[PDB]
Amino acid sequence: ARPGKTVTGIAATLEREGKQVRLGALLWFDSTSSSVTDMKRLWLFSDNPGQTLEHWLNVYHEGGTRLLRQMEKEAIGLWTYPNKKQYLARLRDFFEVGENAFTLLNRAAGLKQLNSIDEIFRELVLDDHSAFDRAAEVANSFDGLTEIHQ
Amino acid sequence: SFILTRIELFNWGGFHGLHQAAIHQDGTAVIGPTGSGKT
Amino acid sequence: MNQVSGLAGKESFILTRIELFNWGGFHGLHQAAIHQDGTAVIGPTGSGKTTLVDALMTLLLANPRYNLASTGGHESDRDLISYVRGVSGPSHIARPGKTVTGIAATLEREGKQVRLGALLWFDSTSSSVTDMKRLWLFSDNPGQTLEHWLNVYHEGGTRLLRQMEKEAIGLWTYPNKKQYLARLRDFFEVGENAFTLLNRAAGLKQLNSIDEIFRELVLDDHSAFDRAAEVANSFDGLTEIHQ
Amino acid sequence: SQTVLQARARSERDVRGFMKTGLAAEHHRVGHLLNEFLNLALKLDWQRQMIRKQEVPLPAVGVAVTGIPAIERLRFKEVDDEAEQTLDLSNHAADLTQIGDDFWDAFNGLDREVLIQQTLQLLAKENRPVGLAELAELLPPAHDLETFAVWIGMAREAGIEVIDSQREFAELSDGEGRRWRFNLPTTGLESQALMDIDWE
Amino acid sequence: TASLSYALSPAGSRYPLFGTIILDEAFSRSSHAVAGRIIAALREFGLHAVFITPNKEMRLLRDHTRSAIVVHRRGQNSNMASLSWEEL
Amino acid sequence: LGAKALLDPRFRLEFAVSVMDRQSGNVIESRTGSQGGSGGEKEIIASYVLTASLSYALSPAGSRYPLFGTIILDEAFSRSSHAVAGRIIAALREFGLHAVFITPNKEMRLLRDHTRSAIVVHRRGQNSNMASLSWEELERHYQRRGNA
Amino acid sequence: IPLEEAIQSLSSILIEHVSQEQYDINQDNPFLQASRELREWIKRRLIVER
Ligand SMILES: Nc1ncnc2c1ncn2[C@@H]1O[C@H](COP(=O)(O)OP(=O)(O)O)[C@@H](O)[C@H]1O
Ligand SMILES: Nc1ncnc2c1ncn2[C@@H]1O[C@H](COP(=O)(O)OP(=O)(O)O)[C@@H](O)[C@H]1O
Repeated sequence: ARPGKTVTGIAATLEREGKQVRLGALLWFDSTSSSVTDMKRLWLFSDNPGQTLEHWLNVYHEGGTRLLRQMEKEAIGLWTYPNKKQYLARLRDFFEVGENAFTLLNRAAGLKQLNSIDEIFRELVLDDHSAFDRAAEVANSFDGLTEIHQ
Repeated sequence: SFILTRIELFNWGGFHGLHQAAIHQDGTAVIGPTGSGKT
Repeated sequence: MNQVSGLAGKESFILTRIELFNWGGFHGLHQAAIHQDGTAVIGPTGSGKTTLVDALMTLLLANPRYNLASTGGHESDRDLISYVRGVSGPSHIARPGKTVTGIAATLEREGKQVRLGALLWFDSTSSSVTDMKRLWLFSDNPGQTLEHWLNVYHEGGTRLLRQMEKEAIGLWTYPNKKQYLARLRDFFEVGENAFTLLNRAAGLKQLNSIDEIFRELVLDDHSAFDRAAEVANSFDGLTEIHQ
Repeated sequence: SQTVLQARARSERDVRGFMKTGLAAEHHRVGHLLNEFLNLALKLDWQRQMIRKQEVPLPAVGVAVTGIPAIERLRFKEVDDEAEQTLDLSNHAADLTQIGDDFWDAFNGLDREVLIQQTLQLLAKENRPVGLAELAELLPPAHDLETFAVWIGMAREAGIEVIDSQREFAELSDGEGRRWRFNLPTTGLESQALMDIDWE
Repeated sequence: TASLSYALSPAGSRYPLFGTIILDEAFSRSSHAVAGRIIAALREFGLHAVFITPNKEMRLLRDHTRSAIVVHRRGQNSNMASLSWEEL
Repeated sequence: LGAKALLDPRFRLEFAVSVMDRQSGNVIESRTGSQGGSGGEKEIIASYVLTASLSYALSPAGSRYPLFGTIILDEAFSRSSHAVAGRIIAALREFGLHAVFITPNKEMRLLRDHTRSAIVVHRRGQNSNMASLSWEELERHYQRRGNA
Repeated sequence: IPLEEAIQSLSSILIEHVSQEQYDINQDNPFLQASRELREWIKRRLIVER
C-alpha cells in the first residue's frame, strides 16, 4: 500500500487510577528502499495526556526528526529514544520489571503450539543461561594446555 | 496497576490513514473476520 | 448441498456407523449411527471426542498419529496400549488386568455394507506391545458385527473367531495387522499412502508457509539418508584400499 | 572464582602463542626484530596523548592514489523528489451493517446460563421426566441443535438414563420458517437430579 | 482435501472409492465464512465429512450438516448419544 | 538431548504440575511423564500456569499485584469449552491481570458473559477499519439488523 | 547492572537530588549528567564494566 515515501505511527496507552502512560513510535521511509537499516526510527515515551500519535504525526509532517527531538526537549512528560535499547530500558524502569517479563509476555501472546507442560517451562517460562559456549572454552583451554605438554 | 485502553495506529498493516482502539479496562475482546487485522 | 453425499456413496464406500467396547473412557458397550449426508461430534472439552477419533484411526492404519490434533505434528502422548488400558492421566488406569476392548466401523456403497473390526485384549497385567494381543477383521457381510465378534471372543480365544470366519460368508480375519491392512488396501485399490494422508488430515493443524503445506501435508519424503550412509561407508572401504 | 580461571586460561593462551616459534630463517629474523621492537615499545609512555599520535618513518607501500579532482565529476541536488504525501489523520470509522450475517448469528449463540435457568424452572414446574421433544414443544428453541446438545449435556451431567436405540421425533421451524424433523434419543429430564448440580 | 480426494480415487476414477474424511477440531482456528467455504470445497470434491467441535460454530454445522454425536464424561467414564435432523 | 541435559541447566529437571486440596496436603493430579493428552485439560493447565508465571514476572518484587496488568491471549479459548474458558477468565482476573481476548468471530456468548467491551474489525479488500463498542450497543445494532 | 539500565536508574536517582541544590544540579538534561557521571566513575576505577 505504501511502497514509496511514507510515515507510520503507533501509540498505545494505559492508565492506573486516572494517570496516563503512552508508548509511541514513528517509522518513515524517505524513498522506496525497504532494507531493515533504511528504516528511520524514533521511539517516544510520554505520560502527558495531551501527547498523541496524531500530534506526533502532525509535528512530523510539519517538520521532521530535527523538529521532533526539539519537540521532546521543549515538551514535558515526553521522551524520545533514537534507538530502541534505551527506550526499552526506560520502559522497564517505569514498569520496574526485567526484559524477561516482556519477552515472556510476547511468547505467551501467540502460544498456540501449546504442547506438553515440560516444553512450556523450558521454552517460555524460564530465562536462558545455557552453558555450551563456556564448555567449549573450557575444552579449548584444556586442548591448548595439552598442546604445551606435547 | 496500569491498564491498556488505546491504540492510535497510522499507516500500519492494512490500516490506511488513522485508526483508534478503545479497549476497556473492565475486560475486553477484539474481533474481526479471518484476515481482518486482529493479529 | 448434502445430496452430493449420496452421489459419493454411489461412487464410493461412505462410513456411517461405530461399535465400541471399553475403548478409552468409553467403558462397557457404546455405539453410534451416522447420517449419510455428513455428521458432527460434540461435547465438553476433555470428554472423549478425540478419543473416539483415535478409535477410528486405530482400525485404519498400522500406526496413526494419535491425538495429532492436540500436538500439531509433535509426538502423541497416547497409543493403542493406553486406550485399551483406559488411561486417564495420573486408579488412573481403568483396565489394569486381563481385559478386552472392541472397536468397529461400518460403510455402504450402493447399498452394499462393509464393516471393519478389531478385537483387542490383554491376557496379562503388563502393558507392553507384546502383551497387547489383537485380531483384525474385514467384512463384506452386513450380519457380522462387533457385538457378534465380542460374543465369540467371550466364548473362546482367537481360534473361535477364525473358525467363525471360516464358517461365515464374506468375512476375513487377521491376527497380524499388516495382512488386514493389505486386504483393505486391495479392496479399495489404493496404497497405504492414501490412509497415511487421511490420518494426517485427521489431525490437520497449523503450518508456516505455502511451501510447508506441500512438503509436509501433501508429499511423502523418502529421503535418501540411508543411501548416503552406505555410500560413505563403501567409499571409506575404497579409501582404505587406495591408502 | 570463575573470573580467576578466565585469567589463568588467558595467560595459558599467550604461553601457547610463545611455544610455537620454530621459525624459518626469514621468519626468524623478522621475529627477532619484532620482539626487539615490542620490548622497546613497553617503555614508551602510552597514556600520554601525544606519544600515540607521533609519526613513524615506516615507508609507504600499498600506496593508493585517489580522489582525482576532475570538475566534470560534479553532480547537483535535483528537486524532483518533492512528491508530497497527504497527512490523512481522518478517522476511518467502521460500518457495522456491512458485517456478515454469520457474525451476528455467532453473536446470537446459545446462552447456557439462561438456558439452564429456563430448563430448570420448566422441569421444576413440570415435576416429572420430560423428553427432548416434550421440552422443545414446551420451550421453542432458538438455536435448535445447540439446545438439543446442551439438554443431552445436562442429562449426562446428572446421570439421567438415556437409551439411544429407541427413538422419538420433534419438528421445529428455523429462523427463516423452513421446517425440520428431528430424530432423537428417548429419555426423561428429571428436575431434582438437575438442580443439585452446579453449572457455569 | 484435494490431495486426499485424488489419492483415494483408484486409477482413472474422477470420484473416490473411499469418500469419508475426518476433521478433529474442524474449525478451531477459522471464521464461519471460511469454514463454509471449506465445506463448499468438500462438496466440490464429493466427500463425506465428519467434523468434531467442543461447542463452537454450531450455527455453521447446523446449516451444513444433518446429524450430531454427543460426547459426555462423568469422572473417568464417558458415553455417547445419537441425534439427527432433516428438512421437510 | 544429552548435550542439553549436560550443559543446559533446566533440562536437568523434569517439570511436573499437580492440583492441591485447599484445606490439606491431599493431592490427586499429575501432569508429568505421561501428559494424559487431554484435549482440553492440557490447554487450561498450560494457560493457567503461564498466566501465574507471567503475573509473577510482571509484579515488581514484594508486590503481589502486577504493575503492567494487561495480557494478550488467543484461541486457547477455542480449544477450551465454555466452563473451562470461564475458569480461565476467573483465574486471569484473580491473578490481578486485565486481559484482551482475540478471536475470529466466534465463542461470543461466554465473552459477553465475562467481559464488558468489544472491538470490531473490518476487511474490505486490502483495507481494514475497526471501531470500539460496548456489548449493549452491539446488541442494539443486532436488533436493528434483525428488524431489517 | 546492564549499562543502559544502570544509566537510566542513575539519571532517575540524580533527579531526586536536584532538590539538593547545595551541589551540582543539571539544568537541562539529566540523562547526559548520568552518562557523564558513569564515565567519570569508570575513569576513577570506581566502576569497571565488562
Ligand atoms: N504477511 C501478510 N500476510 C497476510 N496478510 C497480511 C500480511 N501482512 C499484513 N497483512 C495485513 O494485515 C492483516 C494480517 O492478518 P490478520 O487478520 O491480522 O491475522 P488473523 O486472522 O489471525 O487475525 C491482514 O488482514 C492483511 O490485511
Ligand atoms: N486414552 C486416554 N489416555 C489418557 N487420558 C485419557 C484417555 N482417555 C481419556 N483420558 C481422559 O479423559 C478425557 C478424554 O477427553 P478427550 O477427547 O481426549 O479430550 P478432547 O475432547 O479435548 O479432545 C480427557 O479429559 C482425558 O484426560
